[PDB]
Amino acid sequence: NYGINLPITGSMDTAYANSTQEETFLTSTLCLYYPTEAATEINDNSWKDTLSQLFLTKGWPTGSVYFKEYTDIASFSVDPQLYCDYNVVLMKYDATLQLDMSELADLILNEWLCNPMDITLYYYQQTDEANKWISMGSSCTIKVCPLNTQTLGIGCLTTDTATFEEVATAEKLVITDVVDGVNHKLDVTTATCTIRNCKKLGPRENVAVIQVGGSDVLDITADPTTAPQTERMMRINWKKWWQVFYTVVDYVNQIIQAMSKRSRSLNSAAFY
Amino acid sequence: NYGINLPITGSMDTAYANSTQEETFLTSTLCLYYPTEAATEINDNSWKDTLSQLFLTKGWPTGSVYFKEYTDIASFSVDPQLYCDYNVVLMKYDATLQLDMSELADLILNEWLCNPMDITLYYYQQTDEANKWISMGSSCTIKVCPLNTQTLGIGCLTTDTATFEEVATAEKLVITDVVDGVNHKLDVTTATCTIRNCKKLGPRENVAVIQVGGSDVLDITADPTTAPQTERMMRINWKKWWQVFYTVVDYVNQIIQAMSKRSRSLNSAAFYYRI
Amino acid sequence: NYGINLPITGSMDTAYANSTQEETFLTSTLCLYYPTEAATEINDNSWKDTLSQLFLTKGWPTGSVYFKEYTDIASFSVDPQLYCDYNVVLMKYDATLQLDMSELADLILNEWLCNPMDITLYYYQQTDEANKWISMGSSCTIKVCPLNTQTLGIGCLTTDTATFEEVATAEKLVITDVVDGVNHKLDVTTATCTIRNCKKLGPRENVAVIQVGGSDVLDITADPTTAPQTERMMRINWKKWWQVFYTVVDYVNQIIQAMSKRSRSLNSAAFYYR
Amino acid sequence: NSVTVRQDLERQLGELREEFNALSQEIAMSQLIDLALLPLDMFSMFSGI
Amino acid sequence: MASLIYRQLLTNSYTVDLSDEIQEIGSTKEMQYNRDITIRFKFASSIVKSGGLGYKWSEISFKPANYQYTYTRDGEEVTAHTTCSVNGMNDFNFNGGSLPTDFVISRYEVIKENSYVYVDYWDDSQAFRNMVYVRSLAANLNSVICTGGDYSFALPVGQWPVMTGGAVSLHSAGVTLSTQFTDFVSLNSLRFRFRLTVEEPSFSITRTRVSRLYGLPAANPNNGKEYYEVAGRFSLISLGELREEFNALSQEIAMSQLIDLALLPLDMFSMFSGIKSTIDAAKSMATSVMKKFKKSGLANSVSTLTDSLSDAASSISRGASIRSVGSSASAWTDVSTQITDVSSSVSSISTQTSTISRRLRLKEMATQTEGMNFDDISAAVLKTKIDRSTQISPNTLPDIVTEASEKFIPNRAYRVINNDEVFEAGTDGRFFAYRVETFDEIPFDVQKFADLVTDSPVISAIIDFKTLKNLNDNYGISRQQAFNLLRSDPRVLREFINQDNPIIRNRIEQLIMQCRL
Amino acid sequence: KSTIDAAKSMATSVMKKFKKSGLANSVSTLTDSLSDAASSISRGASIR
Amino acid sequence: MASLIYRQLLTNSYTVDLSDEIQEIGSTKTQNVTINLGPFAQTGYAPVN
Repeated sequence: NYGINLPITGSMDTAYANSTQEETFLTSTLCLYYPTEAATEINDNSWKDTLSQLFLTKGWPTGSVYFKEYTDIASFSVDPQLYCDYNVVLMKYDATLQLDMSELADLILNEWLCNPMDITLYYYQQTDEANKWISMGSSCTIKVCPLNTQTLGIGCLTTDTATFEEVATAEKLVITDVVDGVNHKLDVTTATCTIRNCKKLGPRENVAVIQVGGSDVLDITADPTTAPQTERMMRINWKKWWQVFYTVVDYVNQIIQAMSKRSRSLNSAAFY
Repeated sequence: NYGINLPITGSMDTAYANSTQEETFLTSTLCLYYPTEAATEINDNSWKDTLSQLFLTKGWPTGSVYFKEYTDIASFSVDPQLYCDYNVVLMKYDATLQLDMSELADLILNEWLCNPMDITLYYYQQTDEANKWISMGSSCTIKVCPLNTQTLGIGCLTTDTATFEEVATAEKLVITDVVDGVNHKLDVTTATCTIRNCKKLGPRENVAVIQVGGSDVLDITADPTTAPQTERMMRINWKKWWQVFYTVVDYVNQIIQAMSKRSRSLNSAAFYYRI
Repeated sequence: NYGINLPITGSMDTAYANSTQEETFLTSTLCLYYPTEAATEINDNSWKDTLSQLFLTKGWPTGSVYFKEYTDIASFSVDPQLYCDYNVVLMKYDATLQLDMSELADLILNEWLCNPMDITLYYYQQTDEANKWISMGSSCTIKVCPLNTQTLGIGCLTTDTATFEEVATAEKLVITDVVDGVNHKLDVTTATCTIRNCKKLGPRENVAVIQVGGSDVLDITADPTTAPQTERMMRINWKKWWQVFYTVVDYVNQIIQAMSKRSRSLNSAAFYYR
Repeated sequence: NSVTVRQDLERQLGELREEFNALSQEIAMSQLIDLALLPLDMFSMFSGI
Repeated sequence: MASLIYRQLLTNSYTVDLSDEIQEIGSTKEMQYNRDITIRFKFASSIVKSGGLGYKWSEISFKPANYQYTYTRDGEEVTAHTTCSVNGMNDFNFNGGSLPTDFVISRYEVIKENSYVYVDYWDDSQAFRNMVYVRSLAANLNSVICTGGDYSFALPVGQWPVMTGGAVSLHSAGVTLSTQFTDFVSLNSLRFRFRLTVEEPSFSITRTRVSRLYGLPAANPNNGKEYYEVAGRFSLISLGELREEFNALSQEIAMSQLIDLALLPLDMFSMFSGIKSTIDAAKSMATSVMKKFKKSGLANSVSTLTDSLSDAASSISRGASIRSVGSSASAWTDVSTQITDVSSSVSSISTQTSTISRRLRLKEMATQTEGMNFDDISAAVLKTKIDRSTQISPNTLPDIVTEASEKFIPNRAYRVINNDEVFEAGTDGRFFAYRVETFDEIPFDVQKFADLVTDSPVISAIIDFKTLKNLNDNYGISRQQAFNLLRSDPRVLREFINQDNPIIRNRIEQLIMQCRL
Repeated sequence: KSTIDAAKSMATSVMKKFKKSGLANSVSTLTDSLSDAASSISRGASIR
Repeated sequence: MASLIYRQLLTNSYTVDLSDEIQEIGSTKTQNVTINLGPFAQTGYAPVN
């Protein structure tokens, strides 16, 4: 764009250009993410097809809607590539996996920027409430050792990782947070994990995590002070999976309207 | 047919017509719904009586308060004919029954305009975000088959229900929702179930579902976009049942004030019909 | 304002702000892509290191330059997760692999927008000279069947793929082009391949495919009418690999200057790209 | 079970409307008027489409 | 007048389809002569048993049957051949059960009131062979009752069920055309079809559950008769190159007599009156004449202007850049002003004028204007010659009519008055500016022109400048008259040509000579 | 009322009656008497 | 008013034919239509002896 230098005009012409949903029906793609269990319960070889014809009703041309199958919250969390313009991901309340779910939401619902970290040669530090370490893979196990202003351990010996502080034991997606403004020698299991240094920010004008199950929320926040509740964070009452999908279809536009179209670029949110 | 088509000319006379609780104490009835377990834990042959004398304190004449025993959320959900002017129903968080509870709340807390459906002879469709199919009974099992504009199945053969899509497996209360504006051949187990076509609307100026336990986040909408939190949806922290009732009594007016029984009455509970 | 279009005042103040290379030396990363054979011929355990010190000369701080090893044009054309701000990829003329190379160039040198395709349920069609089907993977084998306005084959039976028309036999990267405005039932070997529907456009303000050997020729037009020659398409005379790298280093800025940031990425564009 | 039904064509038909409206907000003025001084009869209307 | 007839057609084209669609379903998969007639015919049946034990029949159906005979008519022995077939038969069945020993008829045909019997007829006299052009035919025939005989179903064991009864009467209904093709030659015929009325007795199948049914079953429809007979009487009433003749035939059309016949709404019913044909020609032909129009010059063109408005009034947000010689965009003026899609040879103005003529001109007509409109001079030409030819046959009437439109009065111009200023778009070439009164010429304008054309009434300048100025000088031309001679008034024009006879009689005539096609 | 494809084929029959009556032919005559006037030649069974 | 109605007719007579031609060919052609019976068994005794 090269432009942002010159304001924009504020005159109230006052002419709303009508519809909005009639541009998105024609030009955008809708990608539905669900868990295996969801589809297994449906037990039809043509469910993706039936729903698609039903999607014409709500106004989405045949070749428009795509159906992606994550089989777990952890895998759907490791190697991320939102495929379509609009992504609405269905998540089933599994109470033991809550934080797994929180860490995954925090990634889709938000806009991320990521540079690479070399745990080997360089001990790092986070800068602000927006600098976090997002690591993900087969088995992510992160141990940390805070450094005083001398490159010396504080409660640890930068030499023996048996004195480090473990902050993640074999997760599939992890957003680690350390006391801001302190250097740390890091010890990740890079064999099965990848850890990258991300700065947060923009949010996502796409992800509309629809939650099935429970009650209760989650506060993506890392702090204790704030709790943000966004429109791209919806909830549905579980009955049967066929019902869930019927509702998602019967209210596609409502769900789409709670998102937008800016923000799609390269799939994999971590930015190297 | 007196009503509107006129305008009530405001004017801020600002005259205050004091109290309001003094008319409700004299002229209304309060019906408390609880589960069996609630009463069983109380273990007294005179608990209904003791609480009643205690209710005089809060201002409800002897013959005023009634105590109805649902033994389960499923049966209560079928037989909910609300007997009194003001109904405050006590619900105990059972985590496996949450949707059973949601479907029951959706029925009491709201209003519901329903017509009978003949699953046997005709291909039906819901019209707006307010047209839902509320079915209830012994064992409600609903299978559905969407029709294209030809009366032909879409992912199903209107001839063999083994190709239908099951959306309810033996529930006691079910509010079914299908993609709006599409005809469906329905296959309910009418032997043990009754399915009726309802149009929603007026919240209820009575029931005050008071929730015992959990941590609650009640999502009572069919959609994903909205979440409505009303005053007639209260929550109490579980200790013992005697305590729950003491609180309900100690705050009867506060609870009643969050309802207001003028729009009530109706003439029996739930449904409606205007067949 | 940054999520909308803003157009600039045209007054000739006329004051060029000097250097330009002195912001890129400080703030940008340089990623060099080469083939295995390249490094094998060099035979040193410290070549990446030696070149790095040499890179300080041209003005790139120690932790700045990265060295990525593709071992073939086919694999490289696969996991093209260009890692750094500036990417200069070294390609060694292999005459049998020309189109493999062309298809890979077409991908790096250009700005691509893709969506996923479900070959199973929906027969597709390309819209303009910019709608192409880019498929890539282990073994990409694509057979096609053009549909008349009835969903019926034209020279094929939408039922038996033995009548389809094969347009790719086991490639690692393929940019398929069909007669615009015609529906096609597609039959890819999705087991080993992935086919996606891409719209082209912007070009890349990064890569700089530097070609070793031949007497070179790259075609990036699918058509016959046009032939585009861009600055991000350079050529070097093959002597020894050490020489190639020396030159790449001795002329880093010249090569970088022929690219430049990443308009689509930079910050002031995160909306319409990034 | 085939005999019955109760609704069809509307959904696509009620739908359609919401677009007609928006599509109107652009019609010129002068260009319109004129095309109301031309006996757009039978043969005319079902020409394109 | 022509205004209607022409437009009237393109208006009623939608019909073309419906009709068109008939002949398909129905399509595959002078001199008078008389003669009482005697039609003798018979039915045939096909009876097929199922296999197995022999208690079941699979099919009992009607089959075409031939009959030949001779009869006397006017002292001559006539040899006749007939073929009888049925249509619209009804499928009945009888299921005695699924056991191998249960009597069953899977399908048996019955003709009822929704069925027809057809009898094709040919005989060896000369009037019959000379029937190849047929302008009209009616039959007055006696009815005949066809009754079913018995048919026994011989079961392997026991008592035999017997189908008995059934009857229908045959009534002559509708008369057409037809022809029989055998191994080598053809037998022309206008086979009549008999409508049926059920009669007594009803039919039943003894030993079963089938009684009191009305209609004639296929089991034994001839009831042992050698033939059925229907006799009566029938009456019959009987009767590139083209162009070169039309032209010559024009060189004679009067003048005054013509004009007039352009002040008479010669619409549909009128034009296809005079034609005298064999059958539903002029009919489906007045429809075919249509099915030609909606596929020619006049057609599409008009279909274009129409859009060029919609599209330019619908676009606007994205109105075609085009260009417009005049106040503003408006198909008529501008769309021609810009899409000067052809090229080279002379001066500016003329080119637009021209291209603005094309649309404006011919085109205008099929909508709204005054006085004798060119075409109304054309129609006159047509309804004329297409009468001084006498022809019948289909393949002619269409096209030729159409083609008349596209190629009649090759050129021609128009004018628009406004404040005593005759603006004349001399199509192809020319253009002048008047001062209405004192026939004078001042700088013409592409501008003043623009609008005043776009939305106001136009006039099909019968006589134009050239003829006019020459006329005004060697005569007089009262202010009164003149003012009419512009609106192209019928009267005032008719006068001169009818009265005076000078010039006027060339400007007119010449036009006739021009609608030569 | 009634009209089982009556007033229909009947609005058509009402037609199939017209084109076979006074108003019909007559109008069909004047029409010719013009054509035949200008065009062919005036059938001069005496004419003023 | 009457002007139309009257004239309107003689104008639309050409149609008389097309239609006329249907009921003939239409009836001259025609489909074979079905009998819907079989509500119950035909059932009888099935052997003489």
